[PDB]
Amino acid sequence: SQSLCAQYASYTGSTYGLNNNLWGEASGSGSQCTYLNSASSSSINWYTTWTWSGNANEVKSYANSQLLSFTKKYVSNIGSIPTTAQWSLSNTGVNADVAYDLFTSSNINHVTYSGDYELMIWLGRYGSIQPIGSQIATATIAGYTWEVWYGGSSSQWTYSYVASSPITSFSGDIIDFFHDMTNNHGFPASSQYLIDLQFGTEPFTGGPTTLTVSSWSASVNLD
Repeated sequence: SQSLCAQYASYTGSTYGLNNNLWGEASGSGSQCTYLNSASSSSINWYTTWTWSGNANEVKSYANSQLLSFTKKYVSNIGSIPTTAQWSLSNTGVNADVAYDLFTSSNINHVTYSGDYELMIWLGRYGSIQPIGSQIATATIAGYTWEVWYGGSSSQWTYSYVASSPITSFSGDIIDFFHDMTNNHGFPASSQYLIDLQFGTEPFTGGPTTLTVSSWSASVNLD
């Protein structure tokens, strides 16, 4: 039932971590704590409460649960990345996304907070915020239709798959998004290690609001 309120307060479980991760706090005024409900080998259940004001265009944080227990492999060598997210947001009158964040790198010892590539999956978008880059496609994946956004620079390309209306109860295989990137956008799966897998929320402004993640899970399975 632990409380993570400091800027970088974290919990390290056997399989999952939880991070308050107020990385952009200097960008505005407010407050945010993240709370472990429970963590097991099967899943993690948590919530985060926040109020942020100022610099409407700057992300203030990315509180997240994180899969700690997986081997870094080339994306081409990953058979499946099954994941589930069951969540709700108590106050929708905010500017925020609710999103998976993944990074890949050719360098297996790359910092895990960025990469050569970034894949985000926005399960929920509140307020007229948009991913990095521009929308370049639409795709049907995991039984839903996504706007496919792409942008960044040479040092990091970000693919964002964006749900129109919130998917508060999600199950899918993240590898299908990688496949989409590989088959349709030339993503170099066989020379990029999956180095990070998180789920959480990027607040811009609004609140108080609470994101409750009653259940989150992921694993990275080899063939």
